[PDB]
Amino acid sequence: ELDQLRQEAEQLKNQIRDARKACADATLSQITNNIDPVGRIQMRTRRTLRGHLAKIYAMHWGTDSRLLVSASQDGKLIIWDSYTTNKVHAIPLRSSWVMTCAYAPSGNYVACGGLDNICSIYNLKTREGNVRVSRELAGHTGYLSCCRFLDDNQIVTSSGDTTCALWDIETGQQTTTFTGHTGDVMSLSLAPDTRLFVSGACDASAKLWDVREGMCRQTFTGHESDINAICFFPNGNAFATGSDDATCRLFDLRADQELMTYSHDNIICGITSVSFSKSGRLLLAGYDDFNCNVWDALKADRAGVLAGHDNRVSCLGVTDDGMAVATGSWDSFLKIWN
Amino acid sequence: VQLVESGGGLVQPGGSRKLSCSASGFAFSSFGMHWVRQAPEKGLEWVAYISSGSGTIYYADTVKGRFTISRDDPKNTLFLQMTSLRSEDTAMYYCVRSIYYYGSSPFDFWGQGTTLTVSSGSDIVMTQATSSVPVTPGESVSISCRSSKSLLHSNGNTYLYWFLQRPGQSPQLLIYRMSNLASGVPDRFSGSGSGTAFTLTISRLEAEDVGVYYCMQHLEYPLTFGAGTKLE
Amino acid sequence: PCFRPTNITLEERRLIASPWFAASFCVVGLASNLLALSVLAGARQGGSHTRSSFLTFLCGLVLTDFLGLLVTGTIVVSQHAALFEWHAVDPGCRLCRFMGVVMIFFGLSPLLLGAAMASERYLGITRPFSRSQRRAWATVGLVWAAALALGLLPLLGVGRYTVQYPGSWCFLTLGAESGDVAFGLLFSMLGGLSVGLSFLLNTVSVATLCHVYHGQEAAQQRPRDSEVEMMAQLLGIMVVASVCWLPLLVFIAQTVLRNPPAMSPAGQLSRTTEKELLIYLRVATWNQILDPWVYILFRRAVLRRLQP
Amino acid sequence: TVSAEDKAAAERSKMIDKNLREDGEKARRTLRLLLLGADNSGKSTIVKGIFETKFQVDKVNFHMFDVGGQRDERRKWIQCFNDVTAIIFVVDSSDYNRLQEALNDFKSIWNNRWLRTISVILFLNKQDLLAEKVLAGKSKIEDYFPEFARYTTPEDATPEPGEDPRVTRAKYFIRKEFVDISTASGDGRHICYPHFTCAVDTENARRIFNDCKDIILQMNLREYNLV
Amino acid sequence: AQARKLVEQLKMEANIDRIKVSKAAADLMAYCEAHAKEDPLLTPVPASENPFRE
Ligand SMILES: O=C(O)CCC/C=C\C[C@@H]1[C@@H](/C=C/[C@@H](O)COc2ccc(I)cc2)[C@H]2CC[C@@H]1O2
Ligand SMILES: CC(C)CCC[C@@H](C)[C@H]1CC[C@H]2[C@@H]3CC=C4C[C@@H](O)CC[C@]4(C)[C@H]3CC[C@]12C
Ligand SMILES: CC(C)CCC[C@@H](C)[C@H]1CC[C@H]2[C@@H]3CC=C4C[C@@H](O)CC[C@]4(C)[C@H]3CC[C@]12C
Ligand SMILES: CC(C)CCC[C@@H](C)[C@H]1CC[C@H]2[C@@H]3CC=C4C[C@@H](O)CC[C@]4(C)[C@H]3CC[C@]12C
Ligand SMILES: CC(C)CCC[C@@H](C)[C@H]1CC[C@H]2[C@@H]3CC=C4C[C@@H](O)CC[C@]4(C)[C@H]3CC[C@]12C
Repeated sequence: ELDQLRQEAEQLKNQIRDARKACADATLSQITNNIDPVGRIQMRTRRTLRGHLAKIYAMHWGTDSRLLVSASQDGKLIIWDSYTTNKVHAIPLRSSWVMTCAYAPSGNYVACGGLDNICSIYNLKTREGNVRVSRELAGHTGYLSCCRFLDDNQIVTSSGDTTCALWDIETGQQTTTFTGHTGDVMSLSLAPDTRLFVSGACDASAKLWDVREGMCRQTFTGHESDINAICFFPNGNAFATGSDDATCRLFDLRADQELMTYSHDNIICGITSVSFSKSGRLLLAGYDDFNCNVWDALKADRAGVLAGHDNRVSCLGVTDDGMAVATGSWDSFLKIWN
Repeated sequence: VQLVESGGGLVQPGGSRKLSCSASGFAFSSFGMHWVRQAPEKGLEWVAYISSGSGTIYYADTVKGRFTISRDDPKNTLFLQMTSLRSEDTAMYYCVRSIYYYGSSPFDFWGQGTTLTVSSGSDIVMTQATSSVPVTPGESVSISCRSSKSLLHSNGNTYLYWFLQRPGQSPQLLIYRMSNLASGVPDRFSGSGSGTAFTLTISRLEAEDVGVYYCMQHLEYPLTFGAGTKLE
Repeated sequence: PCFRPTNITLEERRLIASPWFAASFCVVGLASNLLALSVLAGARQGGSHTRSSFLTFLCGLVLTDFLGLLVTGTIVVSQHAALFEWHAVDPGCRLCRFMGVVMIFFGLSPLLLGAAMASERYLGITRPFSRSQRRAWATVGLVWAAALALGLLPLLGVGRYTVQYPGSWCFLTLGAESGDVAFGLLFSMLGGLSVGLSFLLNTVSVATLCHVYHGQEAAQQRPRDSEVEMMAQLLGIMVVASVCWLPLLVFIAQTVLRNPPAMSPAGQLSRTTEKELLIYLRVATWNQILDPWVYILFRRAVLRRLQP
Repeated sequence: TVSAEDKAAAERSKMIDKNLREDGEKARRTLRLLLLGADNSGKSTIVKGIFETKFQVDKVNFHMFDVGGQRDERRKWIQCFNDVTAIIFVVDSSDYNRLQEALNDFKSIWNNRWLRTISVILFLNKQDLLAEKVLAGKSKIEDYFPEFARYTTPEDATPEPGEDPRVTRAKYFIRKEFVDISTASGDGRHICYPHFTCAVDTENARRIFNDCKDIILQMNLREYNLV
Repeated sequence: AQARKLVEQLKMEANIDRIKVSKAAADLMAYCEAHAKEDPLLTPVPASENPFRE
């Protein structure tokens, strides 16, 4: 019966809320009030990477911490040489509309995708020395928003059809399909162990999914608007989510309840991308205000402003060694802050 | 991948000749070309190099104003014009394709070699002391190559290339940059160095793994090859 | 050579040669150019420079006018106030040559910049289906280089710089000397070509815009607004250029071609000619004062930003 | 200094820059339009997931992008089309019941923050069906739009060559509704060119060409005059 | 009509074990303190050690 199902769902939600309230023994702010805050973290544009002739929509840092990708609206996926700013490669995309760009952990393949609903994996280490579409995964009914390389052969992708798909590059088939989201999924990050991943949806909900089990484990709410980006903590027991409300949030997996919130009351623009430092002390995030704020994850206090761009900021990322904070903006220029 | 060189033959002293080299199976226009000269008795010796797009052209100090290198991307061909050939020019010419970028493998492939017979300062002095190191299959062997200059730029990259030329075959790249192994070669080969002396170590030998080992530097032109060590 | 005496009189000292003209003009020009620079700062900071070539040209013109007014006003005011003199502290007439070059440069750069802006406006209206911010700076540099080269030409033996009445400035000599005639004709022809090209291009732009406006909108999709405001701007520019610049140039030409020669064999000009030259230069000086007023300040948005 | 490999990498980067600039110059001439409408409208049959169509008129090339399948809320993917030259909107003017839904959709697409600088083209479609329906008189617009009862055609407007008074009144009422929704916001940099087209009309792409020319001219004048 | 799947998922989610917030906060503080020394961004490294230094 529909009424019985609704009553059961309401009872389960009430029980979950009561358990979360009971588990809220203390608060992160009170505990961290005894620690010494960092003072006025300032950064400068060490290297500026240009060449793109249209807006930049995505970026990924290579495992080597020296090469990074950038996808534009002009159907160009450029692999740079940040240490020297040389353009290592420039792949002309089949479709000019690309919304994501992922670099393989081994530096062998690069994944791109946008409104085409097709994830194109290009192989870089070709015998002929050229770059070509290694594979083209299809099956999503909506635009592909976020995608990451789980492994050299397994790739997990998120689309606008409210579902996520773990494919197989060798077989080009949907190994697993995860559904349940009531809105478009726009965020996806891979955990350090590459076993669990959190995806945010337009319904202001972040769902944790297991690569093997492939079943939802926890659902985190609290945001008043759509979620645009999510990133894991370096430890792996917590993550952060950014929405259009102009305030970031930090949740803990084990606690299952919201831990921290980050806002200043002087910021009204939405968050486009967030990232974590090597030690996880920082909460670098972007805004439509043409700047990035160095949010303090453990103190929820602003440190500095990387005001260098002229337009919106789309992508933000931090190298594995925590030595580069390269970001990208719609001005068609990347910038490496340090 | 395929590089076929032709045009060689018998040329009298003081004459002119043209050597053609056709490339197929890969983007020729995106790969720079090198002409490697191997004497009947001496080892490999760089002659000329042309970069992608013909923007940069380099010639060996031995041949100046005589050897011209050109490339035709639409025809995917490489032409080497030699004028006023002398006795010393008698040697075998090989085409080598190299692509320069971060993580690349220069001198990945070599040509089959075309013969040519003629009737009748401030350069690295890399020397290979080893001349003959007979061994037995199943054992481990070591080859040492020394350089007169520190082949370690400030960037932290050691510009060394170890090549192997088995009998009846053209030279094949084994190791590039002294650290990364070539593509398709077995993992037995291991390169090590300290900035002045470099060593190749093979844990297990094999019938196919036999020939002449050459050490070359790419720190700065002109390229200089080692004396060459032959196993047995 | 170079320095030459003069017989200024007290009546004309207090009537026509008084320093009040130069001081007031310099102050007004500096204030107007400061307002223009203040507006341009915010305009550039905004980032709305898709067709940034026009804004780059405008910034170049404003900066050129500001620096020229500052330098020449400083020199002239200092000379008039008896802070120094040409014979006393300038045996090295090089100072006069510097003044002549910095006069030609700042009097020829604005015209060429205006012509470039006129071409930009013509292409952006009559052919709206065409087209970096670096080519604009390159063109500005090229125009400045051409002006500087023309100004330096007399140094390497084409023209000649000489003191002019009432002794507070030196400027290209007018006389029968073949090199002087060549330099005068070249200056006049460059000025005339620049102003005429600007006039023709602005006329075509105004005609096309008026045709668009009066062209039946049927439902008047939107109020003409811009299409008339721009028109007005263009019209003003024409006048504020031609009336301000055409007289002096023409005079120069006549003086270098009017037989018998204006300058005496000893090199002394008739008093009437000197007075006319001074008056024409004074009236032409207002082009640089009014350029910021007619290019930025008169704009409705600029005025609103300038309101309390 | 830079080793030989570094110099070769720099040369490769310069070549890549040259190729990119050539491609950009080649691709900058064309103009990108975003085709929007409902299922009832005649989106596809206007000019003689993604579905892009290219057509050239007067030596000017237009790429019309017809993103489809992402119904409901257009957010999270309209951000891509924040630089297009115009949103070709198509609405079936014959259906009175669906007119209010079309007006709501136009309101949503007109006040969107990321589209606060692009001008739509309304392309009131299916003229013949509306004319036949109004001539028949079986369906009354006043049922769903009571204001139309008190509405009279403007006296200064230009009547069609042979349009009847009732058809003209209905057409002008629809156009006025859409234009009024257009002018409630966006004082500058916003226009709602309301062309009125029939099911078959060869002189259709010409309207898009003219309106794109007007949009470009207006933005150029705005840039010239604002500073 | 598919309403049982949501109830089952909610029950499965509610069947997990949750630790106190204080424990998570303490773990996060300990990890941050331990890894602070290994954060070049937190502590500006000398220009010699910065590859992007120019
Ligand atoms: O004894 C005097 O009363 C001035 C006599 C004329 C000499 C110079 C003109 C200057 C004026 C400013 C000039 C600049 O704005 C440059 O203006 C040019 C105009 C025409 C030419 I030909 C070249 C330059 C203003 C400020 C200082 C001077 O009074
Ligand atoms: C309001 C703006 C446009 C005017 C700027 C220029 C004005 C201030 C200039 C132009 C002509 C000048 C006058 C010219 C001549 C004389 C005669 C003598 O008595 C000295 C001052 C006096 C009376 C000057 C005062 C300043 C003056 C009026
Ligand atoms: C940009 C603005 C300030 C204009 C500056 C123009 C400069 C380059 C001009 C102004 C005065 C000029 C100098 C005037 C006189 C002489 C003396 C001559 O024997 C050699 C050239 C020399 C030394 C000129 C060199 C160029 C010069 C310095
Ligand atoms: C007057 C009627 C009959 C004709 C209207 C159409 C054409 C011929 C009109 C419309 C706008 C007009 C121009 C408007 C302004 C000027 C500036 C003036 O200093 C010279 C004439 C000039 C350049 C006009 C030339 C004629 C013109 C192009
Ligand atoms: C709109 C443009 C024309 C600017 C406004 C008019 C300008 C050119 C006017 C305003 C005041 C004028 C000056 C007022 C008085 C004199 C004294 C007279 O013995 C010679 C001319 C001279 C020096 C005038 C030259 C022209 C002048 C500077």
